[PDB]
Amino acid sequence: SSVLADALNAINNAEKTGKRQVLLRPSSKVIIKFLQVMQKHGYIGEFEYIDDHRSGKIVVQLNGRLNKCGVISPRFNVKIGDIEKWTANLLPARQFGYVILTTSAGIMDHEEARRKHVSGKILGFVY
Amino acid sequence: MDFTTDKLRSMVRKWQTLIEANVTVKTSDDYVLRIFAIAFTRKQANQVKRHSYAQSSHIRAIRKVISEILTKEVQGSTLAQLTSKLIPEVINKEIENATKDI
Amino acid sequence: KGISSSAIPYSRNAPAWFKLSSESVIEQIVKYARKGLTPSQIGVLLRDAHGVTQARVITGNKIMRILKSNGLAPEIPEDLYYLIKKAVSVRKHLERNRKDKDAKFRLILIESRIHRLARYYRTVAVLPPNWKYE
RNA sequence: UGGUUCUAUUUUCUAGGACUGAUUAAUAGGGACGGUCGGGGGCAUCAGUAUUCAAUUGUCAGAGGUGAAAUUCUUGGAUUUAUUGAAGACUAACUACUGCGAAAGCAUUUGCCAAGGACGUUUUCAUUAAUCAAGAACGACCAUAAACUAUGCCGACUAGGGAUCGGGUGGUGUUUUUUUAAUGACCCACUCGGCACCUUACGAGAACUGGGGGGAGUAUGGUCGCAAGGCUGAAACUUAAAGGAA
Repeated sequence: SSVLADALNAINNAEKTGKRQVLLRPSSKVIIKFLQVMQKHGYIGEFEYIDDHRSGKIVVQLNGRLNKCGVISPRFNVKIGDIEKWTANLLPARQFGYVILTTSAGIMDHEEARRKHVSGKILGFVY
Repeated sequence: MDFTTDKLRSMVRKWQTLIEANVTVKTSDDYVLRIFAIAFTRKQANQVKRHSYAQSSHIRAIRKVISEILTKEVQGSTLAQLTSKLIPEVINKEIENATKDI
Repeated sequence: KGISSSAIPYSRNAPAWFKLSSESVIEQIVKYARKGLTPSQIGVLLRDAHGVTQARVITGNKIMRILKSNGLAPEIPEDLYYLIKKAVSVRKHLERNRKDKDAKFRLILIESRIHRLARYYRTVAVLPPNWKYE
């Protein structure tokens, strides 16, 4: 499996089982930015990067507000004009959740990406 | 010499191991004897697990010392000396004392 | 599959009781290698008796780099060499007695494992291409 | 390894020159080491008592076998008993919701040959990795059985609980014991890995080949079949003997 996918799988089903903390290993910059944007929108609480010298561990604390993480496995390019279409086709509803993209300006959600007018490849979603 | 069958059927119980050995030894006369041995793995007092099995290397080591010390009890006996030795069951006490280390 | 490996400490320093020299360790390393031990054996002897924890920490670099920079390079990597000699030991067992179908099966497994990392080492070109396992 | 020449006391010490230059170290993977572990395999060896057969006694009329019998053996002594030999198998009880093996499978001892797993590791290499269509390995003589009542909700999934097998660490009591080597057994806690068992919480879990259409019945002016009569002999013959029936 991937390295973002099993971290998001742990952070998904741990919250489904109703835990208040996940430990996810290993940890990359893209995982830090994904948890960064989802705590910017308020889906997880704090999280902490314990640096062992191998790859890093994250302890996320998460309350109740998430209900699905994911990754879109072909990292196809989206456009600023088709951000609205891709959110319509993969989100649950109209203003429900965020598609998260790797852009020129880094990892951002879809509405921040179209706010500062930059497209990029898709990464994953959260709602 | 031979046991009755009811004695060793009365000795065999499950949840233990029987270590049995045999050696073909020539005495201080020129009688050659096939002499056997049976032993059953006890459980200690305060043992709470129900098994008391030997770990089969303890079986090989116990069977080794059984063979060595009873082939030391023969060759160091004649037939009359060996018979007077195994009437009061004292080769069994030699095996027990030599094997309680294992 | 079991989890039984070694747990490298978080420290990357000499342990502050290691009063030996960073060069006398290298001299002991090349002495043991020239008297003929594989690098894993150098590491375990150095760890057990002359208490360097690990020599990538205490010396500069790892000990196969120390041996290659001091002139004691291996003909073939240690993994491939040990798997090669295990495969040829099983092959001589099989020529001795030819009803050991289980040992034939383990020879197929060992030969597959030979080809895997021989392919890896060949594409890295540690060892030259056109290398065959005889 | 070779060669040139510079300083002060017959031999002391000296200076120079020609044959490397990115990270970790995955509760990913491999390899080494260590004490081990197992009814894993191969070869050799050893033993056991049955069975079958044979030899020798002892004694005499039956012995098998069956629901009863019978084929069979038997006064040229069967069966039973005792001593001994030979053969081919097999490894009883110990034997387990235990172990090992990739599966089929594997149970006597001892030795050799290689192998394997788990654990321990402040050893080593450094991405060498995961899945499977294809393909490969294992699976003229003496003649043989397999299934046959069964079960369960699946996975990418949380925690446990008791018991057990292999390793390790710690404790500090009893069996052990001593100046010959090392080495146990049990109790307890922790921990890793297994064969199972008893529970829990939470998820879309979608996108050796050939097949008609439910279960239980009912009817049939259709089609294809099979089937009745009536004493036999005995019909062209009112017909014998004998038999049947009552």
